Amino acid sequence: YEHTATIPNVVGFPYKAHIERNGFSPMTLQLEVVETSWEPTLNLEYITCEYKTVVPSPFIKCCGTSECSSKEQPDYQCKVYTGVYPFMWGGAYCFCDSENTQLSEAYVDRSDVCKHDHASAYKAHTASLKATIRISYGTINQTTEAFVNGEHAVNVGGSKFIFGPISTAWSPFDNKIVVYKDDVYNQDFPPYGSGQPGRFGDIQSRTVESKDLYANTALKLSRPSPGVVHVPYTPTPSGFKYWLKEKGSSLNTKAPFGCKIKTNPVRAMDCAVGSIPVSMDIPDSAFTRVVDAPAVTDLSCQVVVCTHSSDFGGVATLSYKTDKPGKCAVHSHSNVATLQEATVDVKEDGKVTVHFSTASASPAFKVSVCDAKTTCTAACEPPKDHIVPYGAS
Amino acid sequence: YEHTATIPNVVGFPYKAHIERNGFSPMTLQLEVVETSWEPTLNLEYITCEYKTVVPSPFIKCCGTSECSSKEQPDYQCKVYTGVYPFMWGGAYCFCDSENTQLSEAYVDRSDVCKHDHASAYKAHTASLKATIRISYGTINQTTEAFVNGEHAVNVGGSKFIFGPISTAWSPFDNKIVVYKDDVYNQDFPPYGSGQPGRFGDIQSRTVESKDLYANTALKLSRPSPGVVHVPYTPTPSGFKYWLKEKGSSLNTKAPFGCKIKTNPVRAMDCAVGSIPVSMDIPDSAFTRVVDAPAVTDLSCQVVVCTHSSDFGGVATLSYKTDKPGKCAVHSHSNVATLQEATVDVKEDGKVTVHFSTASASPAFKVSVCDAKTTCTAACEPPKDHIVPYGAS
Amino acid sequence: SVTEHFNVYKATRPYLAYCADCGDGYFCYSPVAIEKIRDEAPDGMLKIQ
Amino acid sequence: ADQTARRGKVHVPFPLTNVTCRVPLARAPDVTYGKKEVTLRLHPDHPTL
Repeated sequence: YEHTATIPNVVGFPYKAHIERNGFSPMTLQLEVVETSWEPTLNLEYITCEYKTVVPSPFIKCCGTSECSSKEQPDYQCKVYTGVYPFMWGGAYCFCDSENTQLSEAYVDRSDVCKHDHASAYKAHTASLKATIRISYGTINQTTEAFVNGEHAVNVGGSKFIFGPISTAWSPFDNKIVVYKDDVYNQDFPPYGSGQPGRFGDIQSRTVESKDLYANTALKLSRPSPGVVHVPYTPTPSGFKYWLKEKGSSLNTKAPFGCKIKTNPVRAMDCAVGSIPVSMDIPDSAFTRVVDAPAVTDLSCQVVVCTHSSDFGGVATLSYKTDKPGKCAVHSHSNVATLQEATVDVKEDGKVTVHFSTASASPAFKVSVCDAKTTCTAACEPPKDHIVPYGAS
Repeated sequence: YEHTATIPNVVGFPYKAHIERNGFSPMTLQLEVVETSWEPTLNLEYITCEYKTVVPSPFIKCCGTSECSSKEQPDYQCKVYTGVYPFMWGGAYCFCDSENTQLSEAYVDRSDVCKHDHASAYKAHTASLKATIRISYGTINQTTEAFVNGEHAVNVGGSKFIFGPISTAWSPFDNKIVVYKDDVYNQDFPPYGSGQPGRFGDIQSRTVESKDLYANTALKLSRPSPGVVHVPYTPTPSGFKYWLKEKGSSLNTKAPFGCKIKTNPVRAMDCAVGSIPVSMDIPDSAFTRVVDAPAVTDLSCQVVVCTHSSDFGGVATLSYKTDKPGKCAVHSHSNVATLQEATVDVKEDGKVTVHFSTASASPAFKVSVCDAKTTCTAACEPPKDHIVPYGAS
Repeated sequence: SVTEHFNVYKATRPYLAYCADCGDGYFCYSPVAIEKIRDEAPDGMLKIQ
Repeated sequence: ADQTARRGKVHVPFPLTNVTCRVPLARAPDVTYGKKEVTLRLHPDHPTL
């Protein structure tokens, strides 16, 4: 009750295969592919937003200087214009013109827009898949979820799927996956506080909302205006706003390899590549017996017309000598052809009309019309167009 | 102004570097390392505990049987004892034992202590070390910690320190590590949902408040005893309590690689694995001046006594004639040797005794003591004990 | 009925259980039954129900 | 007699939570370092891993 199959990275083409369970007919399981998610091992460094220069007005230490301090402000620069008689805006309040000190100080911190406004640079690790198998096995049909790696004994409804992992790095990940909140950005950041002025995320935050935090700013003060006070702290170009300017077309927009950027637990909707195993641990007692089945015989091939072409569709037929009417298998044992239908109801004494096809260049239908195999042939003529979603083989 | 090194990355080693450039004085420094917990990219599997079979007071239908049904339990069964001829202890339904149908059900629900009473099996992926870089750069002394991967920032006093990537992935993070209460043990899980009877982790666990917990415990119901109808569901024993009993030798406790293993912030730290790479952007203020040094002239080193051995002990007399006191930093290339002291008083007219370890009995320490270098070598004393705290070679 | 526990004590008037071997092997409703075991403890903690 | 029920519920006494443990890990045996080796002779105690 264990088959071994391969579902590739294109999901939604019906992965239909006759399981030859001896004593029974070859039961076509038709499988449906929902998601893949890439989901790399991220861990955020800095969410870097615009920094904040908190600086009130300075001490006009009049009748002398003013005694400034260095308390370790994070953008703490002291503009001590000592020997600066700052000629105040409504008078010479520093009546010491020589006994006047324009001594100010300024401090800086991480600006408080990061309560909704983070942009988390998740450092990247390995990632996985996330599968959603539709099964159509016997009279069983359902659509459930399973793990991406082989270690999920993917169990529900009679059916386990032990499906070996996406064997190559289906890479939806960069080495510094900056999730700028609703989008990816592959970019190398600096470290936690390990940035420079104008580095992408100039504040450095290995703590997301934690109190202290690194930064590489453009803190440069100034002496005041001619007599009237001017706070001369002239900043650097704010690299959080530079990262606002640095919000390019993301990896979700930039996914080669058919990639789909999926949401916040940053995954891969449309993991648009790969080959995947499946261990089908399904109960074979669901599969109908040979003497529990309808005795279709008289296998012959008689095709009609198949195109360039699209989804399988090609309307041909096969001879059928049925021990009763029944609903037997039809499906090929061969990759040259693609059945648009898989399982065929055949009321007895006749033939089956089967719509299936592929690019019929040196093609032959190896259609195991479930009771017996039919080695038919098809020289599938080319159609016209070049716009549609799906394929042939 | 930026040197680089890589020291023995076990905790319990004084690193030191006596690097000075031209005109900067001889920049001795002594760094130390503290704990560096391993904790790889782990993903929890099953939350194994025991069961509890919900067995109701079952309906003995009198004058007829009982209607069967689907249960939908955690391991739910519903055995209709057909012909449940009731002869209850002061009366059952068996006025008709012939029309008596003893339907009894039981649905195996969870261990109720599972809110902290759990056990996870983290499938382990990659991780790193976390280094408590104690520093004494020149004389700027403190201790900081870092996520010890190769690009983590080091604001060591304003000095730059990058703690480089060590080449040791040999750590206690194996392919799978089960964590119980304080329980480290490298334990492997089953197919998470296809649990083997007798599995430490038999009933699966997607999450600590997870949605479904499938498992293979064999609740064996039969036709019970005749009139005092028993609860004839016979459960399969769990290996949840048995794998508590099979929680053998500890993860850190049976840890090779000398790592300190420990709970939830999953500490595998101070291991005997890997070194500490580093790049030290040295300040200008770390070396002394070019004429800023004392006039230390006519040095000559002579060993006084030599060790086996453990920690420093081996005494050298170094007759520093000197113009002023200072800091003789001693770290010339004694690769079989070590320092007992780090910065000695560069003393005017003093035969400066320097402690120094070295294990090779004919050790020739290239003594580069802060004024200059000579080759000081002699016989180390033969050692004494076979147990000590540490070593120097 | 746990703010005073007697509300839960009054909701559940107790009855005898399948006391199968109270003597040697005498079986009936046993007045002091063995309902459940509450011992998941590393505190050496049995509980009888 | 009911195969069809409507139950009433009550709580669980003695809820298990974290505690310490006064564990008597006494002194181990005597350790002489030898010619390339060392040896501790453990005495008897309670049955110790």
